[PDB]
Amino acid sequence: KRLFIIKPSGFYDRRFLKLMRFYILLTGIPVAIGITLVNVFIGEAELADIPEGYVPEHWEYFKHPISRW
Amino acid sequence: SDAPPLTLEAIKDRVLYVLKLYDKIDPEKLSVNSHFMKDLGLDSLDQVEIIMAMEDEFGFEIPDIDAEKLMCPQEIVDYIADKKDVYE
Amino acid sequence: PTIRLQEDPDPEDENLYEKNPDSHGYDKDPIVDLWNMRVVFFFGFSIVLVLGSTFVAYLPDYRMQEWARREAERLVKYREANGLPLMESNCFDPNKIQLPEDED
Amino acid sequence: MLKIIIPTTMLLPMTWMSKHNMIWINATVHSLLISLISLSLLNQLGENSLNFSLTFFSDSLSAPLLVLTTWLLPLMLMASQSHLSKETTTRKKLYITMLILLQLFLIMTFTATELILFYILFEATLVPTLIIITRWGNQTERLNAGLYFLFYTLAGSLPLLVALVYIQNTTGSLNFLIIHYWSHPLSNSWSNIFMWLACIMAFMVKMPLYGLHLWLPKAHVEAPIAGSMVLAAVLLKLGGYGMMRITTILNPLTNYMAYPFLMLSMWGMIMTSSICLRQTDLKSLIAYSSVSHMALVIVAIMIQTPWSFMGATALMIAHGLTSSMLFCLANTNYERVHSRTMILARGLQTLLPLMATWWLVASLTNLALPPSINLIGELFIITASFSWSNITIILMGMNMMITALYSLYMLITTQRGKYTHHINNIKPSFTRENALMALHILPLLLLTLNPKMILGPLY
Amino acid sequence: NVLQIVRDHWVHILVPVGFVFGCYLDRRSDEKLTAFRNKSLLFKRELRPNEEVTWK
Amino acid sequence: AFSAPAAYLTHQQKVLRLYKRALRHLESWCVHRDKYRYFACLMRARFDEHKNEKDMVKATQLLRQAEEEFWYGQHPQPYIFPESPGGTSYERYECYKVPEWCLDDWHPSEKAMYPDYFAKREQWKRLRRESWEREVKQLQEETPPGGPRTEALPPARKEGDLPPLWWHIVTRPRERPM
Ligand SMILES: CCCCCCCCCCCCCCCCCC(=O)OC[C@H](COP(=O)([O-])OCC(O)COP(=O)([O-])OC[C@@H](COC(=O)CCCCCCCCCCCCCCCCC)OC(=O)CCCCCCCCCCCCCCCCC)OC(=O)CCCCCCCCCCCCCCCCC
Ligand SMILES: CCCCCCCCCCCCCCCCC[C@@H](O)O[C@H](CO[C@H](O)CCCCCCCCCCCCCCC)COP(=O)(O)OCC[N+](C)(C)C
Ligand SMILES: CCCCCCCCCCCCCCCCC[C@@H](O)O[C@H](CO[C@H](O)CCCCCCCCCCCCCCC)COP(=O)(O)OCC[N+](C)(C)C
Ligand SMILES: CCCCCCCC/C=C\CCCCCCCC(=O)O[C@H](COC(=O)CCCCCCC/C=C/CCCCCCCC)COP(=O)(O)OCCN
Ligand SMILES: CCCCCCCCCCCC(=O)SCCNC(=O)CCNC(=O)[C@H](O)C(C)(C)COP(=O)(O)O
Repeated sequence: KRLFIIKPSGFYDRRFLKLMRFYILLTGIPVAIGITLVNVFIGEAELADIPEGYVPEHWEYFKHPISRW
Repeated sequence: SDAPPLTLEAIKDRVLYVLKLYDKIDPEKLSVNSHFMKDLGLDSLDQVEIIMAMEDEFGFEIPDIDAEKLMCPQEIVDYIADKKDVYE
Repeated sequence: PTIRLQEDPDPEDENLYEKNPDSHGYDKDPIVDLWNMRVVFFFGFSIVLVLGSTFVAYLPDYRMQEWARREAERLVKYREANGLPLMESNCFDPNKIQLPEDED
Repeated sequence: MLKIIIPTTMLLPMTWMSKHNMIWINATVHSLLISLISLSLLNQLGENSLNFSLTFFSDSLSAPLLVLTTWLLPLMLMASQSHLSKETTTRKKLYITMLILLQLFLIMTFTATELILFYILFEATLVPTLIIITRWGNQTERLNAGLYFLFYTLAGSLPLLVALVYIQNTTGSLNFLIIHYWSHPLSNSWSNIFMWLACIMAFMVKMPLYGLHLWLPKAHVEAPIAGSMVLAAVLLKLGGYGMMRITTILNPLTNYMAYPFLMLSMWGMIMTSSICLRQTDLKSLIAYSSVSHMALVIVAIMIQTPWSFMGATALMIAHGLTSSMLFCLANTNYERVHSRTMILARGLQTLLPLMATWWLVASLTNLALPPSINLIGELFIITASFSWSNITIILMGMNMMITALYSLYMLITTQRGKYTHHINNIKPSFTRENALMALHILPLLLLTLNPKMILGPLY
Repeated sequence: NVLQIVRDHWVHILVPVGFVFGCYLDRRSDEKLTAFRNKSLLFKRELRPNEEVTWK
Repeated sequence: AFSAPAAYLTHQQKVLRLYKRALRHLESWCVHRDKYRYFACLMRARFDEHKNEKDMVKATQLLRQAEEEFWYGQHPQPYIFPESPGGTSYERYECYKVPEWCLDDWHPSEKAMYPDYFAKREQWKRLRRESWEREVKQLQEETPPGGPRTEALPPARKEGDLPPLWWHIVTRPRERPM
């Protein structure tokens, strides 16, 4: 026959774990989507030679769009 | 799965089986409530061997302080049921 | 009185779960406690932990590591073609150094 | 740099103008936002420091220390609001004011350009700490602890002041940039030997160095939870930061004056690590593990190599996070059973399963399991020590073996075995405690993917 | 109804504006250390025909 | 482990314990059942040879020499029952034994399942509450002024009484709790 299994209250650990998961994902999923959209549609820059008589801005020395921003 | 849910009747049956296999005690005379000393005229040394035989039958060890007291098959059955948490 | 003063008995600790079975352990007031939980979780896990980690990951190369790799590649290419040593034992030129008069 | 200081100063009027039931929420949120702002200082250069103004500058050594300091305040507020429930409103605000003042002093201490200003702030950090320990500690020993904390430090730092104003009278400045560029060798003379001692012993007492480490097992044990968290995580690293800063003027005198301290550190590592094996007080065991860990930072700073400096920075940051987490983990059990005896409450893994996982991860980082930054710093220091002398591997190896022994022992005593029968008031873990553990452990693991952020100016 | 919010939540703008003010006080500080702006041997440069300073 | 210990073991108890221990170690040495039966009958005969000795000095000396014999001749790796103190399953299930007071801390959603179990638990708790003062009274009256000489506890002597100090014996977790 089926018996009762005496356990400590597992409600609070599970609630904390799902709360942490939700609050991490709430910002992580949008960040991941934004990063992959930027990567796909705005790729990294391409190394080129500085045209004569042109002074680049300081952010024009990095190749990743997020790093440049 | 694992071992079946052993019951009270099974414990009694096995205890009486082991006792009836003992040459010192005759099968017809032996009863569940029989005292090993008054009823069967058995010495203290003889009693120790019965306890060891019960250990070998059920596969667990009964402590010496607990073991000496058991003088009837019903007492042995109750002790085993208490150890294995047998309620029917 | 064999007591040295009049004093309160030491009170027993309060279990927050008795009155708020889903208590979160932040405060006695259920609403304030729940908002303390929400604000800690949002501003710790969603803002600082995720957005801060993302910000640090994409920091611009102000340490000039890629720059140093490019410069090293340029000089290795130049020196090998030339046949000059890949690296120089003395960082500072000998001509600009004025050693003391004589060895004794 | 005022974009961090001024928001920190605004935490005081905000705390004092808050509602009686809103102080914790406001303080936590705004200290977390200050941590977010502080993350911008990690963008460091490869050649020189971030010289904000004549007064404040940031380097690759002080930026991770600043980030850890700002990150620790929300965790202290979360850890403090449970045992201060029955406190009056004004005393709660006074406790939060003590914490805010401590953060302000530490932030200015880590970024001061001039050594006298650094000294003044590094000494000002004593007042809030002593007030916290001696006003909100739980037992009668907290008074004595306070005295031990006060006079060990000052007896070390009073000569340092005398040295510093001496140096400015001969070199003309105490600005750290000028001190570094215009550096000159230290001659081999008795006057220079005592100037070397005056510049070093103040920092040695803060580490602390084995022999003058007595104040620490008292102060950390008797302090309230936020007091011990800040004492272990940040205040011990003041000595390491100051020694790293002041070593430039010391050469070439350091080559022979470092021998007694290297011997004391390399033997006291073994001594304190073995002391942890026979410790009936859990919080005292955690405190002694800190002395054992800081002996390694002392060795790394004394041998004066780029690998040793990188290792010392990494180990200081990793130890701050791990020791803070361990103190919080012990406090969770203390607030249940109201005793710091390690064998009083046993078998807790059965009753508190997820807090047991937290315990396991903290113990794993304490024994420097790869690839944690604890291990990175430890292994860098061990490699540099091997270069300094091969025989060191014997002492270093022995310490590693002992550290794993008392860590897992601490785990086996409190989590495994069978729970004591009489205790019946062990309530399930609160969300506050679980989140406090997570906010300790997640940054530690995340720092593994970008270790150059915590490896200092020698990377 | 605006007072029912503002009068008990204005302490929530002390640290934000304290941040903003802090940034301002940094910029003014940068205005006192311009003695070598566009004067270093490494970054000395001819000005663009419209720009006035190489940095603020 | 259920009976209270006495201040000492009598001579009869010591010789019986020696007999059982020697038989167990002999069985460890004699793996096979027929050989064990043979040498166990020889052991029983050797024990019976002095069954009715009346010189307590001689009996004590014989028991001491028997102990010295056993210690030299013991099996270094005696057979142990799996759940016995030296066995391979001694405390294997202790990690699964959870005290019943933990059930008091279950969230009401957890208690929403198993309504019958918790109603029965409430009845058990009421029974425990209602009989505590009678048990304490019984213990105080029965025990001697100096204190209790032995750890033996008395039974319930009235009708509606429970044996004193019964709750933790009755509410043992289980031997296979999970
Ligand atoms: C759950 C709760 C518990 C929490 C846990 C604790 C965590 C706490 C919170 C911490 C917060 C995290 C903060 C960190 C932020 C850091 C982010 C970052 O820096 O990104 C870096 C990195 C991106 O680098 P990048 O510099 O930005 O891009 C450079 C290029 O320019 C770009 O390259 P590209 O332009 O050429 O194309 C690449 C582009 C485009 O990709 C593609 O489209 C190409 C795919 C090719 C597929 C080929 C077939 C598919 C289609 C075929 C069919 C179609 C056509 C035919 C149709 C017919 C069908 C047959 O894709 C991307 O850009 C990658 C997206 C980045 C996602 C990053 C994830 C982290 C986000 C931060 C928040 C995380 C919070 C959690 C929520 C997560 C939600 C998901 O992100 C990565 O993940 C890279 C990983 C790739 C490695 C592959 C695996 C290697 C295996 C080796 C190990 C093996 C050993 C065993 C170990 C295995 C263990 C796994
Ligand atoms: C509960 C269940 C658990 C298991 C289920 C979870 C599912 C899996 C999720 C775990 C992911 C595994 C990690 C795998 C590695 C991939 C991530 C990696 O790619 O990111 C790193 C990036 O990591 C970041 O650099 C490190 C983050 C910094 C952490 C700071 C913590 C936030 C502040 C908190 C304060 C704490 C005080 C700290 C004092 C110093 C790589 O660095 P980098 O090589 O460059 O990137 C190259 C491309 N770039 C340069 C263009 C970006
Ligand atoms: C428990 C924790 C406490 C903190 C530990 C601090 C350790 C401080 C130790 C200082 C390190 C060295 C100090 C001075 C260097 C050498 C000292 C001496 O032993 O060596 C000889 C010194 O010569 C004589 O021995 C003079 C010293 C004898 C008198 C000093 C008494 C030392 C006994 C130990 C006291 C305990 C120290 C801690 C006090 C609490 C060297 O020979 P010599 O070529 O001639 O002198 C060269 C030095 N010059 C260049 C400056 C001239
Ligand atoms: C928690 C315990 C920590 C203890 C720390 C105390 C030790 C500090 C080290 C000594 C402090 C005093 C040093 C003075 C500051 C140095 C400045 C200096 O350079 O002055 C020297 C002078 O140095 C001295 O006079 C110092 C002599 C000692 C005076 C006080 C004695 C203190 C006890 C000495 C031994 C203890 C130090 C080590 C103990 C470690 C801690 C146990 C030379 O200057 P001039 O006179 O101009 O010489 C050149 C032209 N003639
Ligand atoms: C592998 C094994 C190693 C070998 C072990 C060596 C052991 C020694 C072998 C011989 C044993 C002895 O000497 S025998 C010990 C010597 N002395 C006596 O026997 C005193 C008299 N005993 C009594 O009177 C009791 O009644 C009693 C007999 C206990 C019965 O009691 P019950 O009937 O009322 O139960």
